Amino acid sequence: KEMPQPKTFGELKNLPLLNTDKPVQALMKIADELGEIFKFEAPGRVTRYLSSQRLIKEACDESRFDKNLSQALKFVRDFFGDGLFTSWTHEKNWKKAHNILLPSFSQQAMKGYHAMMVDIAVQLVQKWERLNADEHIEVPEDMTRLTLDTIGLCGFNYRFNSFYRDQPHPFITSMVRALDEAMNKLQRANPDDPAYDENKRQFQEDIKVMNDLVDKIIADRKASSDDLLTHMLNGKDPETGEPLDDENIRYQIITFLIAGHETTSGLLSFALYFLVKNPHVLQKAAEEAARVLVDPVPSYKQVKQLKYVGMVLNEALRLWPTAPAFSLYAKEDTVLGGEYPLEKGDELMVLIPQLHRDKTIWGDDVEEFRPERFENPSAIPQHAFKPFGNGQRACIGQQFALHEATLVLGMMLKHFDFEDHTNYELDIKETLTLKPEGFVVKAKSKKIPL
Ligand code: HEM
Ligand SMILES: COc1ccc2nc(SCc3ncc(C)c(OC)c3C)[nH]c2c1
Repeated sequence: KEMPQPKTFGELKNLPLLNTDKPVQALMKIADELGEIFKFEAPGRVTRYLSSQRLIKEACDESRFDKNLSQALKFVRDFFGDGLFTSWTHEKNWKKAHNILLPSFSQQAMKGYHAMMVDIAVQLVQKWERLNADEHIEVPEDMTRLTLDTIGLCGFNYRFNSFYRDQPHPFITSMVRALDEAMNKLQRANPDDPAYDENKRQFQEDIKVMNDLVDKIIADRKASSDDLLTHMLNGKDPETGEPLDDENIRYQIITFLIAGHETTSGLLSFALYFLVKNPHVLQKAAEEAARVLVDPVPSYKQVKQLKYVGMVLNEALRLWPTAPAFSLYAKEDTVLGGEYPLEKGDELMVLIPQLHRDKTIWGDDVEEFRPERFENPSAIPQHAFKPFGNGQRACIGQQFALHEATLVLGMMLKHFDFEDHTNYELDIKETLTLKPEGFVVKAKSKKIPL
């Protein structure tokens, strides 16, 4: 078969389709129109967007495809370097860092982050307890305060003190600007037009703000633990026998500060969004929180007891996976789905929100928010639900994000009643990652001591 392709713009081919503030949502609409696979061409570049579990299960075969750096990721390497997220699988620094840092996400490590997660979660509950009547909550803004602080504290013993700030923290402002610019770059026909001279200048200055903070974390540690930073500076890879060098460690820190919070903020924001729009689901989740979380602060074992809350989060990730795409390349010539020949090196994009809407897997009601879908996660076929990516290049922090989200959402649901007082219309902001923009609620305290 010859694969479908969306509308073209003469010599720019499909490039102008990306000239939009919401390019993943645009791609999703193209998928609904064209089906499980389409070609996307730009001047000098081609990739193939996959949306069906039928093809994606083959894309996920690590003997045939490896992680690719999409254009997006190539632009973000400018500050992420050969950190775990933007390193090729075959770069020496990938497996070394993987091996050195995986022990920071062991069960014992997770247990040892619990207390610090609680520290930040108590700060969020308190801010909300302390609002006056009729004040409201800027949801994704507060979720970012919580998630950035949580990775700062758990990972690096560093306090961003975001709940002591009325604006976003400076690190968040430059992060968002840098991600925005990477996203806007995707559509640029002539990236070296001098019209983009200012864009590049703002980009470097934002890279600088982020690296200045990295330098401080490193200085604090040299001046003061058993956390992610301890492993970065001290662990040896059992294979090579070598530790990470200084340059790579700096890339790891920036990588973990961003990947370690942005997408978790998004998940909590989408999860609160879907709860307030599904009052019976909210009540069922609130019932579990009350039942389970009997003590003044949650225990580790208690968070693991929050099954329905877990289900809520996975259902939020099904509809709006907050890192919505990952990319693969063909390790050798190969045929996808018995119908689409690929040559070695050809690129694929997995369009995760469309995968998550495959009616052959999920049934006809794919737009409904139904956490019950996840009542037995075993039931889900392989490669049908991939919000944390694939194989050895899957999310290292999956358990950390989920533990944090589950803890926080559990506390919110124990401690407050929520009101969607504006009848908020979902508006999804893209910064490569996804998050609701302008989402606000009011929270009425249930006056349960903390
Ligand atoms: C809901 C929250 C999260 C989502 C949806 C998410 C998603 C993802 C995805 C889709 C990938 C694979 C990317 C690719 O194939 O190009 C990935 C990788 C990664 N994630 Fe996460 N992530 C989340 C939370 C976190 C957290 C909390 C951390 C850190 C504690 C983190 C650290 C990383 C790292 C370092 C990688 C690269 C791993 C490797 O290739 O060795 N993630 N993530
Ligand atoms: C058209 O090209 C695109 C567009 C949007 C995209 N969004 C993505 S999601 C890429 C991504 N995944 C996971 C994490 C943890 C992460 O850290 C901030 C990022 C930037 N890739 C894209 C590629």
